[PDB]
Amino acid sequence: MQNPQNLIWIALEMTGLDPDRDVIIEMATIVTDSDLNTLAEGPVIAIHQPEEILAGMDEWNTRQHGQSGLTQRVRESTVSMAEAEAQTLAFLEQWVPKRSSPICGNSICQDRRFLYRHMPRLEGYFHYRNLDVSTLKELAARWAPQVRESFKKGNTHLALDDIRESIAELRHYRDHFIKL
Amino acid sequence: MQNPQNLIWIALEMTGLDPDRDVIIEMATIVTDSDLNTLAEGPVIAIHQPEEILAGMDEWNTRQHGQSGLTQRVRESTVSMAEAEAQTLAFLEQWVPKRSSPICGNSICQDRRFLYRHMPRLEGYFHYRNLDVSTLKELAARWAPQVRESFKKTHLALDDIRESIAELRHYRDHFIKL
Ligand SMILES: [Mn+2]
Ligand SMILES: [Mn+2]
Repeated sequence: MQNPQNLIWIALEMTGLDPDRDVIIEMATIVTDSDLNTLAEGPVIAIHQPEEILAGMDEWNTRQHGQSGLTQRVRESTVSMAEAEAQTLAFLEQWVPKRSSPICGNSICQDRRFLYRHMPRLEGYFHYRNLDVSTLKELAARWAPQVRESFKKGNTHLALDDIRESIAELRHYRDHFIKL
Repeated sequence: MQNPQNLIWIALEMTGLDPDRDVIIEMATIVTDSDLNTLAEGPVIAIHQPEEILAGMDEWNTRQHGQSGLTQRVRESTVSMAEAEAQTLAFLEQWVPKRSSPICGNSICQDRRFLYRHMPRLEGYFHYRNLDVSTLKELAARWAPQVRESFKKTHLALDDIRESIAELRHYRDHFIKL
């Protein structure tokens, strides 16, 4: 079912924003076709981390991951960083060839930095380009502000809804900002 | 002549693809207004590096920076990474206030990562947004292949940035609905 024009959408949670200090603790993927129709929803994986890494989180991250239950999911998880990378790759290979899809979503430069450091095989599976919806948001803010303000950002508390809202944002810009 | 809506376009050359293990060897900038009209071209700067760093480049970078003349320019340069950062900031400060402009160009996540490691004062001068022309390039390839062929695309740094601006102008005129 591989297709070189299918898009890989990703969402990550981390202990913090610095790849040298921090690690990935949750990952999720969705594969769409070129026209943003969902083909398959990938595994949502809580990645195990030892207690000292969990205690090393700052105040905002200890509170947010604690209150969301992710911290307890991470503590209980029996899936290592490398195993989660392999689990995600096994899913994506059924749908997208290697080096075909850019990383798609929002704030994905930060995602690429974390994948490069902690999941280099998955990072290398993407095309080197980023498909970041926020480029369209920035251009719309300048050239068509009404399109940016008419986007209704739904709930993104959980990982698949988070990705789906990024797909919906791009879909919004295709319907109202892109000439076709 | 500062304007918070002006755009900083940047293009770097590096010794390799790893922002943490490799280094910057060339930089250039151009400032446009928010409607992509060029206001000023910044300095094009070859950044000195020790010979072992040049000798250590992989096969692709050894050939490409060799035949472009950059390898010789890096050897002959007396401008350090920090001096090149300061020269570029002195140009940009005349045109854009701090934190106002996104980083603008093709696949500029790569450039921002190198700046963050090697020229953090300059990296910090940008807004946190990335304006990535190659996001539109990929979208146009899949949704409007005719628009990607309409644009005819340069080893000189300022030519490279001019072509990134012209590529965005092409999408604004033939891909985006205003
Ligand atoms: Mn924002
Ligand atoms: Mn091209």
